[PDB]
Amino acid sequence: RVVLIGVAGDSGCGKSTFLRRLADLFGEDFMTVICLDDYHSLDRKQRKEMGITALDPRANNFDLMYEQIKALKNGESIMKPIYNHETGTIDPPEKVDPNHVIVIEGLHPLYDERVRSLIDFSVYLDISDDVKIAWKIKRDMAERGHSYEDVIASINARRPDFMAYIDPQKQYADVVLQILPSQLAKEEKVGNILRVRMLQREGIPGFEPVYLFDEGSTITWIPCGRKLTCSYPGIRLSYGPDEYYGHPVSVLEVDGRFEKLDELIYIESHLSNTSTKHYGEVTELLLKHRDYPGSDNGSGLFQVLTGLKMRATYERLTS
Amino acid sequence: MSNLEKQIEQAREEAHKICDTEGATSGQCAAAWDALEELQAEAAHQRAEQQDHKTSFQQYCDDNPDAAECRIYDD
Amino acid sequence: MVRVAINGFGRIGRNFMRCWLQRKANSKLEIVGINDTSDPRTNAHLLKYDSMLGIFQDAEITADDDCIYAGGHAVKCVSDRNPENLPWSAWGIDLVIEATGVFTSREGASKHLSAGAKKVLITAPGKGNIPTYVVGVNHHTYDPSEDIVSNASCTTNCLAPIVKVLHEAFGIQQGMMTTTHSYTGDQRLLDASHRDLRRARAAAMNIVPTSTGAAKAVGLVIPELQGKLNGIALRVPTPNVSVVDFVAQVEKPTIAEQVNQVIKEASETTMKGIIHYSELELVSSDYRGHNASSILDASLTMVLGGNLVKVVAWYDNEWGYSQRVLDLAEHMAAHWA
Amino acid sequence: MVRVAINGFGRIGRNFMRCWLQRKANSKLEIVGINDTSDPRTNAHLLKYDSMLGIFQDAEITADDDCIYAGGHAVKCVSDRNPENLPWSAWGIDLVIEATGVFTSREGASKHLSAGAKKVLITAPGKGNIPTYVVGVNHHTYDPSEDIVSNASCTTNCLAPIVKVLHEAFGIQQGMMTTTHSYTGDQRLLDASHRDLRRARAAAMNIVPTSTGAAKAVGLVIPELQGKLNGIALRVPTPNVSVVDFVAQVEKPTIAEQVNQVIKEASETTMKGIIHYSELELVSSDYRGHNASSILDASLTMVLGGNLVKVVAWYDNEWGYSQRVLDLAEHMAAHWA
Amino acid sequence: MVRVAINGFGRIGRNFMRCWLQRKANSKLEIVGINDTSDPRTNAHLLKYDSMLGIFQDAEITADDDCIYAGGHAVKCVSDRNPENLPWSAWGIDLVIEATGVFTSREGASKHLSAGAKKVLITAPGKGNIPTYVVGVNHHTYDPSEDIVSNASCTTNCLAPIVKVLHEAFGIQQGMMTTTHSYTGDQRLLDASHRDLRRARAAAMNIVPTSTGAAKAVGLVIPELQGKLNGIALRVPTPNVSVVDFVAQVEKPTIAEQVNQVIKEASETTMKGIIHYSELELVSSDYRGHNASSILDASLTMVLGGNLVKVVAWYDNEWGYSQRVLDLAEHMAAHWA
Ligand SMILES: NC(=O)c1ccc[n+]([C@@H]2O[C@H](COP(=O)([O-])OP(=O)(O)OC[C@H]3O[C@@H](n4cnc5c(N)ncnc54)[C@H](O)[C@@H]3O)[C@@H](O)[C@H]2O)c1
Ligand SMILES: NC(=O)c1ccc[n+]([C@@H]2O[C@H](COP(=O)([O-])OP(=O)(O)OC[C@H]3O[C@@H](n4cnc5c(N)ncnc54)[C@H](O)[C@@H]3O)[C@@H](O)[C@H]2O)c1
Ligand SMILES: NC(=O)c1ccc[n+]([C@@H]2O[C@H](COP(=O)([O-])OP(=O)(O)OC[C@H]3O[C@@H](n4cnc5c(N)ncnc54)[C@H](O)[C@@H]3O)[C@@H](O)[C@H]2O)c1
Repeated sequence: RVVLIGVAGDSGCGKSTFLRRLADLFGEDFMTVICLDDYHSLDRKQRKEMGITALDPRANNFDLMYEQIKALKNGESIMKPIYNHETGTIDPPEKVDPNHVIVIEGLHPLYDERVRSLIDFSVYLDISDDVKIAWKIKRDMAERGHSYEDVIASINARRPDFMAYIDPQKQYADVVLQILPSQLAKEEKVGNILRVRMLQREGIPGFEPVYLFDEGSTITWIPCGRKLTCSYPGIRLSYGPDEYYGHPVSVLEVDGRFEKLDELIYIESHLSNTSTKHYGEVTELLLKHRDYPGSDNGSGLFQVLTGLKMRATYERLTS
Repeated sequence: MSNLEKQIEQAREEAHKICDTEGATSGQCAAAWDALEELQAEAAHQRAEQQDHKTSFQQYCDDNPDAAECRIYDD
Repeated sequence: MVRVAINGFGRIGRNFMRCWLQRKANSKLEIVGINDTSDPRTNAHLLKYDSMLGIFQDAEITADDDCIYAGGHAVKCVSDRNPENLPWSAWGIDLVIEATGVFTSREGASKHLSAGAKKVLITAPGKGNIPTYVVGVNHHTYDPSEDIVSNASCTTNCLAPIVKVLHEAFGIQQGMMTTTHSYTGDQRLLDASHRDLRRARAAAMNIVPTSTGAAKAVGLVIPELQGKLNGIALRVPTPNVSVVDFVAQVEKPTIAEQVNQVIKEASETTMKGIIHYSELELVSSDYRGHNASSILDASLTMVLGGNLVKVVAWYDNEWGYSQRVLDLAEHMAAHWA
Repeated sequence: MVRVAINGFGRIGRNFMRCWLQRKANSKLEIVGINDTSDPRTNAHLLKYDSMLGIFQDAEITADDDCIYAGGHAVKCVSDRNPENLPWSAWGIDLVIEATGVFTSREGASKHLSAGAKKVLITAPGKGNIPTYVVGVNHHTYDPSEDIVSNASCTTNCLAPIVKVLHEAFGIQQGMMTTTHSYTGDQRLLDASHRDLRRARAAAMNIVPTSTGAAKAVGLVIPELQGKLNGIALRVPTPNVSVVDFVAQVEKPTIAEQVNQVIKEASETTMKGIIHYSELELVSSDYRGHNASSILDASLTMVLGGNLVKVVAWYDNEWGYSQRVLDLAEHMAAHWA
Repeated sequence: MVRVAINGFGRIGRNFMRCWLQRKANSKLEIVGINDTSDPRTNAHLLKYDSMLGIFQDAEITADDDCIYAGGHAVKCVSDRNPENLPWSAWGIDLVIEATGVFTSREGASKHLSAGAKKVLITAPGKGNIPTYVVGVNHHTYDPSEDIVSNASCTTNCLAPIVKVLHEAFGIQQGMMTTTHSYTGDQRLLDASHRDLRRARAAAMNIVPTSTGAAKAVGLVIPELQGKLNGIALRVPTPNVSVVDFVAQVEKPTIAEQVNQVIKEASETTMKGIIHYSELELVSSDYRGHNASSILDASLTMVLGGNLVKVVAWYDNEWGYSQRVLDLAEHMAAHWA
C-alpha cells in the first residue's frame, strides 16, 4: 500500500524539526521526503522577468506533480525534477522509488484539489508574525550578516499575496498548529516561550481528537500544585471546542516552558486518545532528542502528538 | 561562502532600489524581497550544514571505516 | 554447483572456510574467491594455525602470491578495499559472503551486485530494510529474487530459536536479554582511541558494557514481537564462547520444569541441529566448536510467579554462527533462481 | 573505644584492615587481634603489597613473629584453626569479624562467643536464621542484644538499596537478577577437584555460571519481597570489580528516564554514600576502589511495556563490601549495649 | 619556558601528559598542543579514566571540541594524519614529541621540522642514523643543534643503565638478553591479519615471541659494545609491566653478591632516580607506576663460572619510559640553544 502525508508551511522544505521528529518516530527507511520547491515552473531569472514570487499558482507545474503523485500509488519509481537552489535553475530529474510512507511538504501541498482528494492526512503549520520576527532576528544575528530591520519591511511585503495564496489551504487541512507569543511571560525577548495551539478537526474517521479531560467543553488547566513544584512561569494548558471557518474543531493549547521531567510526564498522563501502545511514549519521544529546538516548550509536544496521530492513521490504513 | 555571500548583498541593493523606485507595493518588488529571502534561506541552509561539520570521525570513518578507531561490531 | 566468494577473510571468513573444508562432500557450494587486506601468504598461515581452533588437520594448506591450495583444491585470492574494482564477473560469482563489518548498508553491499555478483549474503545486522533470515526460524520464507539477504548477529542467531519456541508454546508479552559476550575484534587492546567510548577501553582487563539492538532483530525475524524485545551486552575477557541471559514475561503460566520439557522436545522434533539441550554442569570452554547455535543450560532455568521465565543459552559466536551462515548459503543454493 | 578482632586475614580481612587504616581518626574501633593460617611475617607483606590496590602508602607496615606494627600502631596476631582455643577474653574482644567463609552456621560462629568474645559480625550469608543487616537499608533495626549478626553477600549488599528505592517508589511484583561477578578465591585455578563441579573448572579461562541464593537475601532484608526475588551469577575472568543486572516487574508504570531521576535524587537525599549515580560511559576498572556500594549505570536503564524495568549496577565486591562491613561495625559500636 | 607538543595521544602520550601534570611546578615545559586521530571529546575522557593508572585525581579534566582544560590549564588540540598541514609556527612550537610509532625515519620525523617546529624528540628506535640518547647513560653528550633526537625503546631504556654499570665495573665481552615483555597495542586482539605473523595472533592467549634489535641499541648508546649485544622478546598476557633477563659474559671474574653490591652503590651514587635496588620478594604488579627505569631484582642475580652473570630487571614500559621521555625533554630545555 501507499500512504500519504501532507505538511504545509514556509519553514523551508526539509528545514523544520517536525520532519526530524517524524524521522525519529518512523525512520527514513520507512519514509521518504519530497520537497515541493522542485516543481517550480521557471527560475529566479524568470521570476524577476515575470515579476512574480515563488508562491504563484502559475509558478508550478501542478499537473506533472499530480501525475507523479498518482503514479506513486501504483508502485512505480517516480522521476522527479530538482530545483537547483543556489542558481535558481532546474536539475535534470532523479529517479526515486516509493516507500511505505510518502510525505509531501511545501508551500502548495494542498492547493490542488485532486491531490487534496489524494492526501491521506494533512498538516498545516502556522506561525504568527511576531515569532517570525524573533526567528529572523536569530537568523541574521547568529549569521551576523547585518541585514536586519528592513527584513521587517520584507515581512509585510511578503504578507498580502501569502494570505491569498497559502492561508486558504488551512480551511482544508486536518491539523493546524499556531504558534503565538506567550501571554504568560512578559519580561523576556519576544521569542523565548511560545503559546502554541493545535486546532484539530473532527469529522474524517480514523483521526480522533486528543481531549483534555472532556470532549467538547473548554477547560483551562494549570498542573501546578500538590504534586508539582512549578518554576517560573510554569505551564498553563487549555482546551476548547470551537468552530473554525465553520468546521468542527477542538483546540488543544499549551503555554509555558518545560523545565524538567515530572512536569512533562504528569501532563502526558492526563491527555486522552493520544494513541500510544506504550506508557509515557510521548515523553520518551520528547527526550530522545534534548538538543532539538523547541523541545522545552509545547511545540515539541504538539509536533510529536501530530506524528503520533500519523502513526494512528498509518495503522488504520495498513490494518 | 563567497558567491552567495556577494549575491545576497547584491539582491539587498536591488531591494533598496526597485522597491523605492518602481512601486513599493506591487508584485515586482515583492518578487524582489521574495528572491532575497530565498537567498537568505539558502544562507541558512549553508549555515546549518556548516554547524554540522564533523571534526574527524565522520571523515576518517567515512572513507576508511574498518580501521580500529571505528570498527563497530554491533552484536 | 554454486561458485561462492568471501569478502573479508577475518574470523567469520576463516571459520566459514574451515566449515566448508569440513562439509565438502555434501556441498553445492564451491569457494572460489576470497579477498582480505593481507597478502595471500599470510592468511593461509592464519587459516592453518588458528589460535582458537588449533591446528587444522584434515587437509593441507599452502599458498603462493596468487592462489591458495587448500587440500589440493585451488582458490583464488585478491586484495582491494574498493568493492567496485573486483573481478566478480571475471570469476563467475553467484553469491558473495560479506563479512568485513563495513558494508552493512544496502548501498554498500549492493556495490558487489553492481560490480558483477549475483547474490550477496551479509553476515551482520544491516542498516536499512535488508531482509534478514535465521536458519531454524524463518530460513524458508525468503523470496529467491531477494539477492541481498542478511544473517543477523550471533546473539540474535542464538536467541531467536529459543524465543520462537517460547512464543509458540506460551506466548510472550515482553522480554529482556543480557548476553555475556566474548570480546570481539572491534575493541582496542590497550586503551586506544575509538569511535565509541565503552569500546575504547582495554579488552583483556574489563567487563565493558555495550548497548545493542540485536535483541530487536528478533522482532524482525519474528514479526509479532517487534518493539517488545530489548537488551544489553556485556563483553568479558573470554576469547571465544559466550552465554546469553533471557528474561521473558510469558502470559500462560507454568513452572521451570515444563519449559525445559518443551525445549527438550523441540530440540528433538523441529529445532534439531539448531538447539542442543544439555543437562550437564558444563562451563564455557566446553562449547568451543559445538555445532548447535544455542545450547540451553538446563540447571539455571527459572520461573517466578508463573508468568516470568529466565533461560540462559551457551553459544559460540565464532563457530556456530559460521555454521548457520554456511547452512543459509547452502539453503539458498538449494533454491537457486 | 571498642576492641575488635578479625577472623581470617584474607581478601575481606586485608581490605577491612586497609579501610580502618584509612578511616582511623573517626573510629570508635581499635583493631587489636587477627588470626590467619599463615605466620605473621607473610600476611604483613600481603597487607602492604596488594596486587589489586597497589602498594599501601600512608603508613608503615612491618612485623615480627608475634605482633604487627602498622604505622606505629601495634596489633596482635595468632594462628589457629580451632576457634575454641583462641585468646579472646585474654585480649578483651567485644566484636570479632568472621571472615573465613567457614563459620556460616550459628553453631559455628557461636564458638567465638563461647570462647570469650562478646559480639560476632559474620561477613557471609549465614545458614539458619541469623539476623542479617545491610547498611543503607536496615542498619537501624537491629536489636543490640543480637550479638551474632550477619552482613549478606556482596551481591545482596549491592542489589538491596536499588531494590529498596524501586520498591518504595514504584512497588515490585517480581524480580530477577543476573550478576556478572568477578572471580573469587573459591574457584580452582586450573581444573582441580572441587565440591561443586562448576567451580571446579579454570577461573582465568571461563565464564562459569553458578546458582546463588543471595538474591533471596534481599527478601530477608526487605521482608515483603521474600520469595519474589531470585537470580543466578556469572563468574568471568576479571579479578576485582563486578556488575549486577536487575530485572524487576514493577506495577506502577513509568519510563526509563523517571527511574533514573528517582535513583538520582535518592542518591542525594537518603542513599548518600551508598548509591552513587554516574552518567558517564565508564567501564569496569574505573570502579576499583569506589566508596559507594552500588554505582548505577545510567545509560543502560531500560523499561519495556511500562511495567518491566532493567537496571545495571557496578559494584566492587572487595572494597565497597569491606566499607559496608566497617560501617556496620562502627554503627554497632555507636549503639553498644 | 618552552612550548612543547605531542604527536599522537596514545599510551605514551597520555602517560606523558599525566607525568607533566604531576611534575608541573619544576617544569620549563608547557604542553600547548596535542593531536590524535580522535576528536577532543574522547581523548580527554581517556586521559581522565585510564584503566591502568586508575582515575586521575589531582586536577580536573574537561574538554570541548577545540581545547582541553586540564586543571584550569588550557591546551590546544587538533586532528590530522598529514604532519605537513599542522599549525606549528601558528602555535610557536619548539619541541614536538613524536609518539605515533609511524614517523621513525629521519625523513618522516623531519616533516614536523619542515612544517614549522624547531626540535623533535621521537619516542622510538628510529630507522637511520638518528642520534639516540638515554637518560642516565648519555643524556649529557647531545649537541643542542641536533634537533631530531631519539629516545630508544623501553627495553633499551631499561637495559642500558645496567649494562653501563656492569661494563664500567667488570668489562663485558658479550651479552644476551630476553625481555619478558607486556603486550603492546600493536598486537591484534583476536587472530587478525597483520604484517608480521607472530604479532598477528591473539594477545590475551599467547606467549608470542618476537625478534627485536632494541638490544643492539645499547651498542648505539654505548659505542664500544656495538655488535656484541643481541636478544629476543617474549610478549605475555600482562597488560602493564615487564621484566628483562640479561646474560652477560664479563671477563673480570666475580660472584653473585659483588655485582649486587656494585649495582646497589651505583643506585645511590650515580644512577639515583634511574636504577632502584630492591631486596624484596615482590612480583610484577608491585611495579605499576614506579619512578625508576629499572628495578634490579636482587634475589635472582647469579654467576656461573665467575665470568658469566645474569641479572633481571623489572621495568614499567608505560610509566617509567614516559618519565625518561619527560626527563630528556626537560634536560634539552635546560640546554636550549
Ligand atoms: N566476531 C564474531 O565472533 C562475530 C560474530 C557474529 C558476527 N560477526 C560480524 O562479522 C563481521 C566480521 O567479524 P570478524 O571478527 O571476522 O572481523 P575482523 O575485523 O576480525 O575481520 C574482518 C576482516 O575483513 C577485513 N576487511 C575489513 N574491511 C575490508 C574491506 N573494505 N575490504 C577487504 N577486507 C576488509 C579486515 O581487515 C579483516 O581481515 C562483523 O560484522 C562482525 O560484527 C562477528
Ligand atoms: N571474595 C570477595 O570479594 C567477597 C565478597 C563478599 C563476601 N565474601 C565472603 O568473604 C569470606 C572470605 O572471603 P575472602 O576472599 O577473604 O576468602 P579467602 O579464602 O580469599 O581468604 C580467607 C582467609 O581465611 C583463612 N581461613 C580459612 N579458614 C580459617 C580458619 N578456620 N581459621 C583461620 N583462618 C582461616 C584462609 O586460609 C584465608 O587466609 C567468604 O565468606 C566470602 O564468600 C567475599
Ligand atoms: N606501548 C608501550 O608501552 C611503549 C613503550 C615504549 C615505547 N613505545 C613506542 O611508543 C609509540 C606509541 O606507543 P603507544 O602505545 O602510545 O601507541 P598506540 O598505538 O597505543 O597509540 C598511538 C596513538 O597515535 C595515533 N596515531 C597514529 N598515527 C598517527 C598519525 N599519523 N597522526 C596522528 N595520530 C596518529 C594512534 O591512532 C593512537 O592514538 C610506538 O613507537 C611504541 O613502540 C611504546
